[PDB]
Amino acid sequence: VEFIQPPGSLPSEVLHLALPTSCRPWLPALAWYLRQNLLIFLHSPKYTDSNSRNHFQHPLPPQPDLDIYLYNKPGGQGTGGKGVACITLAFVDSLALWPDPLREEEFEQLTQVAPRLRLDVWEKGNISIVQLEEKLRGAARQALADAIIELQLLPASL
Repeated sequence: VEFIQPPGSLPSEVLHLALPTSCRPWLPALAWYLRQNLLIFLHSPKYTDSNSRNHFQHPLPPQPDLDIYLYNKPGGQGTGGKGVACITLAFVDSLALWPDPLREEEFEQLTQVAPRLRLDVWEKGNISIVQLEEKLRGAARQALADAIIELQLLPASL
């Protein structure tokens, strides 16, 4: 774990994601959706480690909970490289203190991407940070859309 993680230099440059303020009231639920929607190719930061020190270093205090994100190295035929990290992202300008319809033609306003979402990882080489950033943007947008469809469209009865 520490081979790819530079414990002194925690980040591999920062990544801040800006979310619409309209999603502020339901901040924690979104997190769960994110904590779900990210786990497509992301893998849990769990190993044969009966200690938090053996687990990947997390330069992000909890908002016992929380975890990090691990990405396997992509590549294969043609383009390739060695990429591994431990991303411990958080939302800041704290969801612990946290517990009319909208039109269609005026949509994409709530889906446009006021709490920011800071992200920092420990890069291990060939990562193509632009691809990871756009993947993060898309995943966050999908998770927010899922949370919206669950919060407001679902409870309506026929």
